[PDB]
Amino acid sequence: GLSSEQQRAFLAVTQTPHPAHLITGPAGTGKTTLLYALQEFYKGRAVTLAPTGTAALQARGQTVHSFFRFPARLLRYRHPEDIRPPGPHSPLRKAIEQMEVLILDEVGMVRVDLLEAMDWALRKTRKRLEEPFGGVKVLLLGDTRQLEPVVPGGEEALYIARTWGGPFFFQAHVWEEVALRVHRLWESQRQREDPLFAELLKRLRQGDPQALETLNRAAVRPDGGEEPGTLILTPRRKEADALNLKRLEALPGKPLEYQAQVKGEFAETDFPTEAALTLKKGAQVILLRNDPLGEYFNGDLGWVEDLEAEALAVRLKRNGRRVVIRPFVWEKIVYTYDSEREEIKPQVVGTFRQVPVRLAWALTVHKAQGLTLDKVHLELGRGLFAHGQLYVALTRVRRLQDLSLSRPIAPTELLWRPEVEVFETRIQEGIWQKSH
DNA sequence: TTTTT
Ligand SMILES: Nc1ncnc2c1ncn2[C@@H]1O[C@H](COP(=O)(O)OP(=O)(O)O)[C@@H](O)[C@H]1O
Ligand code: VO4
Ligand SMILES: [Mg+2]
Repeated sequence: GLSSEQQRAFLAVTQTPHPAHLITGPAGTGKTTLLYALQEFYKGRAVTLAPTGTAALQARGQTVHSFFRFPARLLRYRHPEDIRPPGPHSPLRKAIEQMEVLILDEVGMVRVDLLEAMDWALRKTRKRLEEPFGGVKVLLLGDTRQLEPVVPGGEEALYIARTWGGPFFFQAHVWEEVALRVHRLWESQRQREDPLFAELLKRLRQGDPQALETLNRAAVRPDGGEEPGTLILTPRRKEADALNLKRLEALPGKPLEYQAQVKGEFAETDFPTEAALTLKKGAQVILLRNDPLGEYFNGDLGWVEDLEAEALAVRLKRNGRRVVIRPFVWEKIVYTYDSEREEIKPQVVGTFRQVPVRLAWALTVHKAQGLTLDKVHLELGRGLFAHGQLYVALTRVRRLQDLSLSRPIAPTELLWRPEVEVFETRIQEGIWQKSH
């Protein structure tokens, strides 16, 4: 059963014809758990999406990209080359046409161009350009104090700035057409049996510098990452590799190497996994691509069972089922700027073919947002770089005894986005309306 | 530098 404030948000969302709602609150307040109640109330009529694979599985839906078949690149505003409606007799078109409610968890990580593309895709497929999201009622859930959207730094960043003025979902132009009603949750549920830890996280969210000093004294334990049953989180992918390789070549099985084929321009900075990736039987892994046959998805955690030339078997954590993994192809897209028409054109400059698997004793903080973890050791590596990164790493566990840091954290390490301050200030009035 | 395919 839901809590009291969860039930108020349940009724305030399902008892009103209003088409746009946001349920927001600190990490672990029960937003995705109330999302489960919304899925039972709506079940056939609702589609549930999340921006990342891990969040999508945590919300028991799929990624936004996978549902609308969006390409994994910048979705220019209302651009036909990027937002293509489904076929005349496709299962997607009937899904979009029959759909009545769109639930979107972890909306804080949804970049503005992704949200505007959903708006346009729903309008175009339902043949209602007049109405935002094509008449679909959208239920948004997330926290803007958690991880900001991912914005690579090419002309992709300049376009987003020019078109919307920022990468956040609340900067979409559709909010000039609808008022977003805001429901707020406050009471901790993940940390409900450790109120002092919950109070600490509340103060850390407010930016308290003395809260950070109390955390540095209580939680800095360098060897925390070697205690059993501990998931390690890091800011960067390659820092996770160095940590996973330590636990990997400590396993008894025979190692097998999967060598990627790189074509054209594809820097190893952009590799989703290592070009020389070594696995062992029993290694803990996370899957990086969706199965066309639907047996596994991006974000699936599991353990290697068999290793052969270009095919490995993985036992999944999600359902205890055994799936077979084969190499996928990744495209590397860059954006060039025409001076004459003054437009950006995407272009493929390289490919990367490899088994879609990473070792998963250590993960990036981005792959952890939304998870409730039993034990977390945060390895800071070469520092934090994303707004909301530290706060997400700290709030995955239930009790402070389940958390440890590799080194103390300085106040000057902390990132604050001014657009998030402006947003979270106006939302306490209960409404978000983008003017002009 | 993190994500999506
Ligand atoms: N009303 C509730 N009663 C008991 N446990 C709850 C309740 N709401 C949430 N939880 C638990 O708290 C943990 C984190 O909650 P979650 O739904 O992930 O919150 P959020 O989405 O805000 O992070 C989950 O493991 C869930 O089981
Ligand atoms: O509010 V969270 O589902 O990122 O813990
Ligand atoms: Mg959640």
